[PDB]
Amino acid sequence: MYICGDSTECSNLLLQYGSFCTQLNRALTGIAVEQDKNTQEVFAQVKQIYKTPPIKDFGGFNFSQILPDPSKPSKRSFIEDLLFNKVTLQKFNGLTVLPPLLTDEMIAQYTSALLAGTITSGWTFGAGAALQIPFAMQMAYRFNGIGVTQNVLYENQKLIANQFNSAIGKIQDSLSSTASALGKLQDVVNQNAQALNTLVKQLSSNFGAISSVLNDILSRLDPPEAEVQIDRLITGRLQSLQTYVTQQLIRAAEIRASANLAATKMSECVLGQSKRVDFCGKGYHLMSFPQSAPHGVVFLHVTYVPAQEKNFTTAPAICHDGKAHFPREGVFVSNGTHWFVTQRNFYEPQIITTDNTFVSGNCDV
Amino acid sequence: RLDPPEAEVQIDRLITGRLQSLQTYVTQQLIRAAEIRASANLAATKMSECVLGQSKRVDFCGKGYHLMSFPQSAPHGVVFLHVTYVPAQEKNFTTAP
Amino acid sequence: MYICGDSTECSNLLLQYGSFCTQLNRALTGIAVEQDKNTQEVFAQVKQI
Amino acid sequence: LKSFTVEKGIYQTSNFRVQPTESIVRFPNITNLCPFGEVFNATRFASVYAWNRKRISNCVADYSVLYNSASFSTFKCYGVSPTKLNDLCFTNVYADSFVIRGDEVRQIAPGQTGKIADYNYKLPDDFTGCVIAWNSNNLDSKVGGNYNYLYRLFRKSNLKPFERPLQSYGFQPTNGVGYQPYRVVVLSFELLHAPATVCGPKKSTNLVKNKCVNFNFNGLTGTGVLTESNKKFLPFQQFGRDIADTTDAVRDPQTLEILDITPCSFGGVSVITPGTNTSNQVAVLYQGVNCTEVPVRVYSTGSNVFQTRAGCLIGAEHVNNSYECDIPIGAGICASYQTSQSIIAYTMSLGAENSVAYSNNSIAIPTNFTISVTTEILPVSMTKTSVDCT
Amino acid sequence: AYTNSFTRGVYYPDKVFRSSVLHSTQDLFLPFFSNVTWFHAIHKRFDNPVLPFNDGVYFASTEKSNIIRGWIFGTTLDSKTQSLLIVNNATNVVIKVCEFQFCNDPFLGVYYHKNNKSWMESEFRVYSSANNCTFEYVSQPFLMDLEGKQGNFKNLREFVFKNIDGYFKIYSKHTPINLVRDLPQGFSALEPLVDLPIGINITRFQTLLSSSGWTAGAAAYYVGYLQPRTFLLKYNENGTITDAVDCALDPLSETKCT
Ligand SMILES: *[C@@H]1O[C@H](CO)[C@@H](O[C@@H]2O[C@H](CO)[C@@H](O[C@@H]3O[C@H](CO)[C@@H](O)[C@H](O[C@H]4O[C@H](CO)[C@@H](O)[C@H](O)[C@@H]4O)[C@@H]3O)[C@H](O)[C@H]2NC(C)=O)[C@H](O)[C@H]1NC(C)=O
Ligand SMILES: *[C@@H]1O[C@H](CO)[C@@H](O[C@@H]2O[C@H](CO)[C@@H](O[C@@H]3O[C@H](CO[C@H]4O[C@H](CO)[C@@H](O)[C@H](O)[C@@H]4O)[C@@H](O)[C@H](O)[C@@H]3O)[C@H](O)[C@H]2NC(C)=O)[C@H](O)[C@H]1NC(C)=O
Ligand SMILES: *[C@@H]1O[C@H](CO)[C@@H](O[C@@H]2O[C@H](CO)[C@@H](O[C@@H]3O[C@H](CO[C@H]4O[C@H](CO)[C@@H](O)[C@H](O)[C@@H]4O)[C@@H](O)[C@H](O)[C@@H]3O)[C@H](O)[C@H]2NC(C)=O)[C@H](O)[C@H]1NC(C)=O
Ligand SMILES: *[C@@H]1O[C@H](CO[C@@H]2O[C@@H](C)[C@@H](O)[C@@H](O)[C@@H]2O)[C@@H](O[C@@H]2O[C@H](CO)[C@@H](O[C@@H]3O[C@H](CO)[C@@H](O)[C@H](O)[C@@H]3O)[C@H](O)[C@H]2NC(C)=O)[C@H](O)[C@H]1NC(C)=O
Ligand SMILES: *[C@@H]1O[C@H](CO)[C@@H](O[C@@H]2O[C@H](CO)[C@@H](O[C@@H]3O[C@H](CO)[C@@H](O)[C@H](O)[C@@H]3O)[C@H](O)[C@H]2NC(C)=O)[C@H](O)[C@H]1NC(C)=O
Ligand SMILES: *[C@@H]1O[C@H](CO[C@@H]2O[C@@H](C)[C@@H](O)[C@@H](O)[C@@H]2O)[C@@H](O[C@@H]2O[C@H](CO)[C@@H](O)[C@H](O)[C@H]2NC(C)=O)[C@H](O)[C@H]1NC(C)=O
Ligand SMILES: *[C@@H]1O[C@H](CO)[C@@H](O[C@@H]2O[C@H](CO)[C@@H](O)[C@H](O)[C@H]2NC(C)=O)[C@H](O)[C@H]1NC(C)=O
Ligand SMILES: *[C@@H]1O[C@H](CO)[C@@H](O[C@@H]2O[C@H](CO)[C@@H](O)[C@H](O)[C@H]2NC(C)=O)[C@H](O)[C@H]1NC(C)=O
Ligand SMILES: *[C@@H]1O[C@H](CO)[C@@H](O[C@@H]2O[C@H](CO)[C@@H](O)[C@H](O)[C@H]2NC(C)=O)[C@H](O)[C@H]1NC(C)=O
Ligand SMILES: *[C@@H]1O[C@H](CO)[C@@H](O)[C@H](O)[C@H]1NC(C)=O
Ligand SMILES: *[C@@H]1O[C@H](CO)[C@@H](O)[C@H](O)[C@H]1NC(C)=O
Ligand SMILES: *[C@@H]1O[C@H](CO)[C@@H](O)[C@H](O)[C@H]1NC(C)=O
Ligand SMILES: *[C@@H]1O[C@H](CO)[C@@H](O)[C@H](O)[C@H]1NC(C)=O
Ligand SMILES: *[C@@H]1O[C@H](CO)[C@@H](O)[C@H](O)[C@H]1NC(C)=O
Ligand SMILES: *[C@@H]1O[C@H](CO)[C@@H](O)[C@H](O)[C@H]1NC(C)=O
Ligand SMILES: *[C@@H]1O[C@H](CO)[C@@H](O)[C@H](O)[C@H]1NC(C)=O
Repeated sequence: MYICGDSTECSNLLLQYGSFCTQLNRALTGIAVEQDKNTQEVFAQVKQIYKTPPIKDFGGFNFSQILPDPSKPSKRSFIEDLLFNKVTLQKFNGLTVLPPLLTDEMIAQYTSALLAGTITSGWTFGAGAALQIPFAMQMAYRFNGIGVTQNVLYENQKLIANQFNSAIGKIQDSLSSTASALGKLQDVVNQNAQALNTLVKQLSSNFGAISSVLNDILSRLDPPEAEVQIDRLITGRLQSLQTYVTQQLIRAAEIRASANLAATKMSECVLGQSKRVDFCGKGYHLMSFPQSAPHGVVFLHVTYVPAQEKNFTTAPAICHDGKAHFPREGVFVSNGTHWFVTQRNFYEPQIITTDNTFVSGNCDV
Repeated sequence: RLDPPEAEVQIDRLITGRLQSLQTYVTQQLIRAAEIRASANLAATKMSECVLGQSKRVDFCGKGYHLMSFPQSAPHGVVFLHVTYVPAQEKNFTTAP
Repeated sequence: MYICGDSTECSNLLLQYGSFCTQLNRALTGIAVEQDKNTQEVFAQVKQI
Repeated sequence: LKSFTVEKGIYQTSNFRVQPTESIVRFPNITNLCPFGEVFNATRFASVYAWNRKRISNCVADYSVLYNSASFSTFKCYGVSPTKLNDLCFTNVYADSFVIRGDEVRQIAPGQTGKIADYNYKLPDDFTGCVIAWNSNNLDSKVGGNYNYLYRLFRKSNLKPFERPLQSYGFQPTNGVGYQPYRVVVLSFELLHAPATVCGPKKSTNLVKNKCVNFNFNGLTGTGVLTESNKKFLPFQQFGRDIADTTDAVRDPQTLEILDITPCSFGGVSVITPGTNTSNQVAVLYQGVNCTEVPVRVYSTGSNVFQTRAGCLIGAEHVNNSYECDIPIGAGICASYQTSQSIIAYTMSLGAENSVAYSNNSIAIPTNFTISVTTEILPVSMTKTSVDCT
Repeated sequence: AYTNSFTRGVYYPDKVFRSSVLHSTQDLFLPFFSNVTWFHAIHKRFDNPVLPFNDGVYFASTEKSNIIRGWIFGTTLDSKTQSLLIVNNATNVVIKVCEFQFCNDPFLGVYYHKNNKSWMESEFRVYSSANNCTFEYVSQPFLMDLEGKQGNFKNLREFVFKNIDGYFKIYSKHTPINLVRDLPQGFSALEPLVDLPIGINITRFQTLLSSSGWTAGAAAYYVGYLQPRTFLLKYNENGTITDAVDCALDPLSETKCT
């Protein structure tokens, strides 16, 4: 249709070139199936569709802005609607767009299931049957993972909850204000639209022929000359199609790389805690919350960042009675007069005792 | 069937067609090779991180908590037998921080 | 400068082929920008010397 | 698929395209007319010796207003035809107006016999003017007979082509058949000799809407559906184009109205089928197509038609429950073979709903484990291949 | 001197209709901020010369009562080659392509209030002599706002004349304004008015209008020359050009066009 739109003579001439049309159609079909595979791999990572209970007693943490809102016809969270609104934006010549297999509502359902599973069962739902656990205890486990004793959270729970809520509010405001955040998705959409537009525009090129209008050529020329001109146009338009399909293949390859990265991020941050530095955000990763965006995903990475560094004087070991005591976990620090043992990520000095240190060797080493 | 002076045109047409076919085939092969090389890099990483050691990354070396993996050779590919630990029977209890 | 280097007649004849060369220039410029993006991503990880 | 057995799934097949139903042509009635009405119709003509020569340019050579006459016996051109003159443009036209003997009508024709012809009107060897025969006895007749149109021109020297008998007392109606005076009119024109400055007429037909038809508007040929549109073309603007520079609106030459152009419906056709062994029953999906056009399971009727956001499905029962996806279709629709047996199309279910018993102080701890050995296959390489290009 | 001329230089590409489309076209345009010659029709001194026609011309004036009646187009202007005559009355124009012989001062010449303080028509030189002709055209007896109603100057008779592949085309638009001083700032597009397949083809043109001691005349008109350039035009909802950009004026405009 694209090369020889409604022209029996042009179709007959094109038949001579063999299976180029079949190859191009097969490549485009492969890309189309690959898109659905990418979305499936990224999002459909939960065996069951979980849902948060009506009572939102999450230890003071407030997930309203990311949880679904049943009032809206599309059960999308506040930030999801923000992203959908922020992302903003040929049928004549055989170009068709096939709808995605997974609709926006169902992708939102998948994201809601992942989020509810996270907040209600930590990382267990990603490794088996979802097991409930109070969110305070879950956060304590996250702190223990990053290396901070859980007493820190259990004693600063109100402050931590307030900080998390303020961070959520700030990210909401930033997304509502600036549109440069979704530049990646906007660029993907713009590139696809530009490629299609160029492909359509190529139909108005002579390629050396008398005219770019097949009907005009046929009407104004006799069988032989019309055949020559139509063959020239066929060559030009087939070159255009091949260029477009090759560009689409390369772009699909890069998009598949991005989708695999997104799936890995989902599995290793949303479904569990990650010790990989700067993979699930900058800082000591605590957790991640997924959100669906048009033709993409957004991760809200919640990380722990030390704030108020203070120096002390430190020593590698201590000499008590000719025996070298080393800290079991932590470091020896002094304010100038006394010596204490403290954990390495939060100043919590404690008296140095036999239960905080293990002995090895003697002083002289 | 043709005098060379005019047969050169037909020969040129055939040469152009076959050269275009070869170029298309080579481009497809290059793209497929890039994809297969990405897959091979992933497979090498999986071998290193699951067979040669225990992986803490979730859902990397199989579903559930990873214990180990065993490699198996297959034509033009590899097969991993990810061994995993999966909790089975859960009981509710009343907890306290 | 490559296809029809400094030739008005050749440029006019090439104009009939559409935006092939514009697409080529766009692709090459994209690659050129991507190189700097790669270097920035690899090295500029800390903004405090 | 080049196979006698096809596996379960959905397969692309021949594209479906709506064929046009009828041809529609629209054009203005008639435009400015060349000075041919006077030469082909008038009261007085020039003298035979003073044969007229008028240069005709900067007009439209409209043969409708000239061919509407019915007195002509045989007005045909050897190399061309009046009917196809509509899209033929001339360089300049010459009109020869004179009154001569009726029997000399053929003497004006090229390649004739008789020295009485070239005495008054020489015959060029490359005359493309089509001969015309018509009656002008009444116009050329006088009560006593007009002898002023004499043929005294008897120059002895040979006559060059366009360098500048009297058997009756005068032009009288009493002359018999074939002898009455006739006005010879020939529209002699030469092409590829002067800059194009004269063009031809047009033809019109009826108007139809809301159907896939082949339209011709002011020489703009195309195919599509013509619809009434709210676009406001400017008083002089004729066509309308989209961002990609493709025709989307057109102003009807006859009626001052704006018509939207929509390409005739088309799209891929997919065949949803279970395994050949399971059954030979299939369903057909017309992608992105209203099934008010599918009649034009290959048959006019669609059995249990089912409109869906991914086109129209034909031959598949619409089940309003939910199950896991078996054969994807699009927009969250999946088809599967179920219970008598038939193909059912439904909305895929993402999985079983679960409500975790989250609470203030409730924790679920496992008391047992299972060892799971799961496979994972990864391509590592593909066959090498070298090619002898030559 | 030629006075400032910011854009005032584009009429319409063609008949197509575009809505909310930024379209770029390479055609004969009057370059933005280019120099356009200025003339003042002095009613002894008389400003009415014969100016070359270098492939398109732009003529802008605020004259009232059709003081500048029409135009003379030709390559010899001596009856040797057919010439075009665009003298127009409020009724209609008498467009005439003939091998017309031209006089030194061939216009009607209603010298009212000039030297007699009365309305009279001294001469009738609009027809010097019709030695031979090839075609004539009379337009519909229209009634345009070309007559004399001073009030506040609102008759900006911007006209664009072109000759391409045997077609003579005239575009224009009546633009009301409020500043009786030099060409005010704004934007307006000149819809086409007439297309003619004359096929005659012009090397020079002249405008149509011993008064020693008489007060200097009060009438001004411009003559600008077109060049081949690329332009970007912003079609609005109605398919009317709200704005335009000259793709070669300066680097910023070049980037906008790109
Ligand atoms: C470096 O860190 C240590 C830890 O604080 C600090 O040494 C002393 O630790 C104790 C508690 O850890 C601090 O609080 C004191 O506790 C004692 C009971 O053990 C109280 O009696 C103290 O009240 C006063 O009386 C003490 C006895 O006379 C004084 O020694 C004390 O300074 C108070 O005036 C008090 O509540 C205590 O403040 C510190 N310091 C002392 C001298 O005890 C050590 O000071 C830190 N070094 C520096 C430079 O800050
Ligand atoms: C969890 O969700 C939100 C995340 O930031 C928390 O912010 C709350 O949202 C609005 C914003 O002020 C306020 O009201 C909440 O939302 C709507 C509309 O609020 C109405 O009342 C507030 C005054 O409180 C008024 O300013 C608004 O204009 C509305 O008239 C309603 O469903 C409730 O009123 C709800 O409280 C809250 O004030 C605001 N609270 C804070 C700390 O920002 C929200 O608090 C969180 N929800 C719970 C139960 O904790
Ligand atoms: C460790 O760093 C954290 C950074 O988030 C600190 O958490 C927040 O830090 C701010 C800055 O001080 C605290 O602001 C408080 O300010 C009050 C004085 O004003 C307060 O009360 C008035 C009403 O009377 C209210 O309008 C203000 O907004 C303040 O809330 C001080 O007395 C407090 O000590 C404190 O500085 C925040 O309270 C604190 N929490 C939150 C949710 O912002 C944290 O304070 C640091 N930890 C320490 C110093 O031990
Ligand atoms: C903590 O780290 C060091 C050491 O401070 C000391 O460390 C132990 C040995 C004990 O003696 C502790 O009791 C004690 O805190 C500090 O390094 C130096 O600190 C000073 C500031 O106090 C830095 O100067 C600051 O920055 C510039 C340059 O001096 C000026 O504006 C001021 O002088 C300002 O005070 C100094 O640059 C720094 N030495 C360096 C960089 O070489 C450290 O500052 C302290 N850190 C804190 C409180 O954050
Ligand atoms: C081409 O030929 C047709 C046939 O005459 C013309 O169509 C119509 O001609 C009449 C003039 O008699 C125009 O007036 C119309 O009168 C009818 C009532 O008979 C009225 O219902 C209409 O609303 C209209 O006033 C009519 O406008 C005209 N229609 C069109 C499309 O033109 C026609 O005028 C001739 N020329 C063209 C450009 O069509
Ligand atoms: C464990 O968890 C839930 C609820 O907790 C129990 O509820 C009683 C049946 C009893 O066992 C109490 O001692 C526990 O507190 C049980 O089933 C869930 O109950 C909640 C509401 O009570 C409901 O929302 C869930 O849908 C139910 N199913 C779930 C969470 O999967 C469950 O039967 C108990 N036993 C096991 C093995 O989980
Ligand atoms: C497919 O076509 C039918 C008919 O065109 C649509 O149903 C409506 O029928 C009325 C008839 O009065 C038409 O005027 C409407 O245009 C039709 N509505 C639409 C949206 O086309 C039917 O809705 C169409 N279905 C889809 C998904 O577009
Ligand atoms: C404008 O006014 C003058 C007054 O004489 C007229 O112009 C000529 O009028 C004669 C008589 O009809 C025509 O033959 C000419 O073609 C007119 N054009 C000239 C002299 O240039 C007439 O009343 C008006 N001009 C018109 C109708 O063209
Ligand atoms: C095209 O121009 C018309 C002008 O009428 C616009 O339609 C509106 O018509 C009302 C009539 O009172 C005017 O008050 C409005 O100013 C017009 N709206 C605008 C935005 O100009 C129409 O919107 C314009 N665009 C179209 C028809 O697509
Ligand atoms: C006008 O010409 C046509 C054909 O030549 C003819 O039918 C008709 O009789 C002529 N009219 C007169 C008055 O001669
Ligand atoms: C028939 O086709 C289905 C497709 O799923 C397959 O499961 C089954 O094994 C096949 N049985 C036979 C005998 O071919
Ligand atoms: C079709 O959907 C409607 C929703 O009201 C339901 O009543 C009906 O049972 C459904 N039909 C089948 C076969 O499920
Ligand atoms: C164009 O107009 C300006 C206005 O003064 C003038 O300075 C300039 O000299 C003119 N261009 C040329 C080549 O004279
Ligand atoms: C007065 O009228 C005549 C013609 O009517 C004209 O030629 C002359 O210029 C006018 N002024 C005079 C005669 O001073
Ligand atoms: C006028 O010019 C044309 C072409 O030059 C010529 O054919 C014609 O005979 C001339 N007519 C008169 C009266 O001079
Ligand atoms: C004007 O004069 C030339 C000389 O040949 C002529 O060929 C050409 O047609 C003319 N330009 C136009 C548009 O006629």
